[PDB]
Amino acid sequence: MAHVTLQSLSNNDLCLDVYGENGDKTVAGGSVNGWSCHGSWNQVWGLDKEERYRSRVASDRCLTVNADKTLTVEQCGANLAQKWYWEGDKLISRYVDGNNTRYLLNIVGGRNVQVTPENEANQARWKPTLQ
Amino acid sequence: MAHVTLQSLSNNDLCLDVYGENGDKTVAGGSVNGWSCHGSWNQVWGLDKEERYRSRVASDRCLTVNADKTLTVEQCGANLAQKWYWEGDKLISRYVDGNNTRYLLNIVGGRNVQVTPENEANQARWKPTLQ
Amino acid sequence: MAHVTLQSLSNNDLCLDVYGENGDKTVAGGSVNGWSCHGSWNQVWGLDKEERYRSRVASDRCLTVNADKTLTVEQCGANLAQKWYWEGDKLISRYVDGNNTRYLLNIVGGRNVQVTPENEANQARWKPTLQQ
Amino acid sequence: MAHVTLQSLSNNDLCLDVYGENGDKTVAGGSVNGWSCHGSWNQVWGLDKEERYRSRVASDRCLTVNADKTLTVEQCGANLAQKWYWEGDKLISRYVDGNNTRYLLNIVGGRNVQVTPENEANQARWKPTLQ
Amino acid sequence: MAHVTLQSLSNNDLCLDVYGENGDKTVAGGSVNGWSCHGSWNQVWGLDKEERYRSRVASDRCLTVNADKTLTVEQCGANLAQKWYWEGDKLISRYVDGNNTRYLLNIVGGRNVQVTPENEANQARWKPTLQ
Amino acid sequence: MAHVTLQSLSNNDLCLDVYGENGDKTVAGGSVNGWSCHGSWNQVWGLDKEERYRSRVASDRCLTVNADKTLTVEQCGANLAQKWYWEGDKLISRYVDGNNTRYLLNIVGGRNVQVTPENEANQARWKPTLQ
Amino acid sequence: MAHVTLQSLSNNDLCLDVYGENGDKTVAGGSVNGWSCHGSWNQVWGLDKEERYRSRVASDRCLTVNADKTLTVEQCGANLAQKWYWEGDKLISRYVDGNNTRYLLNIVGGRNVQVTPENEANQARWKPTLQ
Repeated sequence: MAHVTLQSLSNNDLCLDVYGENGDKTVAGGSVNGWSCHGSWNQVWGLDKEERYRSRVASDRCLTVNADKTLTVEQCGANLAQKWYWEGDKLISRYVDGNNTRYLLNIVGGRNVQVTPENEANQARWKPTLQ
Repeated sequence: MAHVTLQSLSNNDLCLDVYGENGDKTVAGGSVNGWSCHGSWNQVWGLDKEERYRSRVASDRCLTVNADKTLTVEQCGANLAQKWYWEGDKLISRYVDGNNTRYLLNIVGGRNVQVTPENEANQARWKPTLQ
Repeated sequence: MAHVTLQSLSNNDLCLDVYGENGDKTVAGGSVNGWSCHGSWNQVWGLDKEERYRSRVASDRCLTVNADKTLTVEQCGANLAQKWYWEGDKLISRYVDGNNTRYLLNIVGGRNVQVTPENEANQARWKPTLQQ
Repeated sequence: MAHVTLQSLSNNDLCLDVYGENGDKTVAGGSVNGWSCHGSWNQVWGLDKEERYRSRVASDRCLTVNADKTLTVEQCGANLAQKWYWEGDKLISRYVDGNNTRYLLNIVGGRNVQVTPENEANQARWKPTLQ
Repeated sequence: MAHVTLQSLSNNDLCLDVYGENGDKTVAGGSVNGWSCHGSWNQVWGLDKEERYRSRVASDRCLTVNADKTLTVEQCGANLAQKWYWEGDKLISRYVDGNNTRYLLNIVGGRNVQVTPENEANQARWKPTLQ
Repeated sequence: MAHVTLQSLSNNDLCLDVYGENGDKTVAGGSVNGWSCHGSWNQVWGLDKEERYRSRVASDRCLTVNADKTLTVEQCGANLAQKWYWEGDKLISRYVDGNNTRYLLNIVGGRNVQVTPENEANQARWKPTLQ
Repeated sequence: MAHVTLQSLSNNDLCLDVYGENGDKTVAGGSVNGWSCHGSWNQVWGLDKEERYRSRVASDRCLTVNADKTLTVEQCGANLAQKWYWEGDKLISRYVDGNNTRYLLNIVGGRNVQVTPENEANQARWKPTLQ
């Protein structure tokens, strides 16, 4: 499995980053957001066979769309909220809800990263860069 | 023959699942519906040379369209009600009748999966996922 | 030569079947029509190098378009009435007449199978199915 | 050579046949026309490297266009009247004359085989059939 | 170098032929025209690396367009009047008239062969035929 | 990493050149512009795996887009202002402003080289030329 | 590097030729124009890795577009006036000026060869001919 950083092409310096909770980057449920690119383990990801982006912070930590559209790392499972696919420079969630929309990895406000409905996603360009 | 789970792309966690009958998942005539994905034997399927989806629950259990459009596993024979083919993420039965329509594998409410006329099949996206 | 059943995709369970004459499935001139699929010898066919569909019921029994468009098995010869080719799931006869049309293998009601002018052949999907 | 019968696809049973003349089928200048297919040597042909159809009745007997569109077998030479090429199921002569047309092997009426101007050749389908 | 005859497809029996001068086919400046095909050396040609058609009559005898558009065999040189190329069954000279006219090998009457402006080359089909 | 000069195809003799500061071509912050091509160290560049153009003048000197679109060499980092990619003879910056504008390496008068919005870039052809 | 003559396809016998100055074909600044083709060293050329056409008359002599659009041989350098590329039978200079046009190697009357704006280049067909 190929390990990558996920760098925004919509901001001159922002990578997808596991913040964690209270200093601990390895915890299940740890927050994921944007940070300046440095390429440490908490900015490294790998796309597995089940379309999940696994973080290098620890075993069994997958990138997860939450109900309020924020991102965390969680135990890896079958839910579409953990499945991701690329179309060009767009990184798209398989998450479904009642809105009839695809949700895209997106910077919404300043440097805050979440998923955003396709028709609203103004800063949604990304590049997977081999580590 | 590749063994797959049949996971919905229209529901965040539903796989095609042999419920069985009377607690026994191996029984001829057992019911098929949807369930949280766990990838056990009663959620593993293989498409054979005759376009039948064989369940891994036991020998000679093929996914079958019933007269009322519910699904079961039955002994494998020649009927078109046991034949399936893919078009993109749609899984289509070869079953024919007088209603000028193709029937698609479709979630019809809750954890219930049946086949539904094409023009009405709104929860009908699937991904055959190798195991 | 691949041995196949010829199964309908226009009927939930129908295979091209040599009925024969008076119980004998092997006779020249025997009727061919539809039946539930079972894969026994009178439902097995082979497409030969002359584009004929040879039946397994006996030597020298080829699927034949008759003048009235019904199907029988007959001694194998050169006639276009015995020549068949595929386009997708359509099985087409090389038979010619004065009506400017191709004739397709077609279910014409119940278990009756005949050939039908292309533009009117509405139950005419088939799958040559490798014998199991 | 690939030895073939030349069977019509415009008639339920007609092959290109050396009739001959005097009952002798080997004679130069012998007539060629249509007959029910039987694959004896007077219906077997081989296309040589100079695009001539050589009959198996005897040595040096090529299929030849005459100016009145009738067909014979004649000694083999360089004339375009003896050169043939395929376009799909059409068998076309290289013969030229003042009528600015390509001539196609064709059943003119009944069982009468000649060559015919392309725009008039309505029974001109053939299958070169391996012996 | 493939030795060929150059047979017309516009005439039922005509090959490009070195007439010579007074019975001698090998003479420099010898006339070139058409004849019935027999494939002797004065009808055999080979296309060389400089796009010249060399006659098999004798060494250093190239098919040459003259200013008056007649054909001869001459010593081999660099002039475009000795260069030839095929487009389909057309055999085209690289000769420049200053007109932007392409001159095609063409039968101009009886057994006379010359090159002719493309727009009016009415008998200019050829087949290079392996010997 | 292949080492190249970046020679303009929009000016008869201009190469991308580190001017440096006070004759010192090695300084961080040194200006980059155009000069006649000579291929000394301050005209040699290498594209690295992070898509940065590293100058040969000294270690850790990457070609950098500034906020006013002028070019310098700076310490190498992760910022898009230092990332470049080719499309034919165009060398495109990943630098982001608000406008969705792509900025191209472009001559903007005399020997002045900067990045210019794609629609305006009239002298933006370049050839990466092996040393 | 393949040694070629550059022969016109727009004139029946013209090759690109180093005239030199005063009988010396070797001198820097020597004139280049058209001549009957003979393939001596002053008509032999080689396209190098920098897209320069080097002449065989002497070392370090490249075909050079001058400001007045005449051609000479000069010491080999980086200028686009010495760079050449092929598009079909067109030999195109990389020379740029005020006019937004490509300049093509072109016969401009008699044996005068120059570069001409593409739109007006009507004797500009060439064949690089292996020696």
